[PDB]
Amino acid sequence: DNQFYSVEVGDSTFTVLKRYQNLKPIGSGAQGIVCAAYDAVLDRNVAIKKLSRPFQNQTHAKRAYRELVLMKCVNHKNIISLLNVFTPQKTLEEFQDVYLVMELMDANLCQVIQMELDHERMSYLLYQMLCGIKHLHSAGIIHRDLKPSNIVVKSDCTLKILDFGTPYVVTRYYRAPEVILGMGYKENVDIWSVGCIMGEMVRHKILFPGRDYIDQWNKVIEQLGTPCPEFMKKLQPTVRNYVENRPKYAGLTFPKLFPDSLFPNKLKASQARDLLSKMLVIDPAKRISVDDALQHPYINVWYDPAEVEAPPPQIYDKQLDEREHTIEEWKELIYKEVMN
Amino acid sequence: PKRPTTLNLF
Repeated sequence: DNQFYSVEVGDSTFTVLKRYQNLKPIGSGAQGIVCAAYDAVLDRNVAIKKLSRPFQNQTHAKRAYRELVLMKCVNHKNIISLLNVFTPQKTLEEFQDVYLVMELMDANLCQVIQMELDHERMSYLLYQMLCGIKHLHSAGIIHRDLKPSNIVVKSDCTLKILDFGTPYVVTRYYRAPEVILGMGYKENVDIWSVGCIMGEMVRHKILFPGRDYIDQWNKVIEQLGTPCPEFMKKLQPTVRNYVENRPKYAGLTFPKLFPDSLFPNKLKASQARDLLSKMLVIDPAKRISVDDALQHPYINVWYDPAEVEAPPPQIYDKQLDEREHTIEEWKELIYKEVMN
Repeated sequence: PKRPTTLNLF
């Protein structure tokens, strides 16, 4: 319709603003279908996600609304943003399709990780990660599912996070101990994940690969050592029964886990290793915080007040998580967000 | 130091 034109993408019809051209599918749901596209107004490459059946049921509708509000809580260059949101329908009554537009990045971290990186690129990428994470946390959003496949980059060495919790890597490998043992978590749950990613950048191998959670825990203790009693006390009896009765591991020292041979200054190597020893800590009570990681010498070189201390436009209200509405009620809420 | 401006994705 006038401002819109249609493109057949497989069995799906994309009806989009004429500013978006050169569409081609790069992902499919499940949750929706994604096309790479050229935005002629911004002269930039974008990703366009068409939500799959957002109004099929209350679950789909709530999820759609939640994604929209989460995106409005964030405004930071190290996090994927919502450049635009539109529907080709002209009234609430016929409102049916929701299109989300975000930045098109070049690739995820999976392959970048497997290649040799100088300390500058390593620390700068991690700095950007920590900036995005801090912004998320300030916005009342703890990711919990950070991994190479949901962190994306461009050839200019810029980095953005998406998925507030191809190639494809299962989460799990990167999930914090408190998560896999079901202990509950706080902000620094995301630091463990950063630690796993940093450790993998350093040796181009997954630190803690397990067929399942149980085997995961084993790889963790084999390398880092059995946690203290005061930690195992925080465990639910069933989990404690298993964990407390494994063979006892002293853990390998960090110089042994990440020797100099894996690094290119001998100073920078010792600093990276010190940071790793503070992130890869089983007990969240003893794990380094985001603010402290940012201030760490390995990271602080890149410090910029505007990038670290930038407050989010909104704080996510967790009350939404328990709220329920009929389909039509969710739909009106979503229509309002879209038309705004 | 100045920030990296290139990243080789291969």
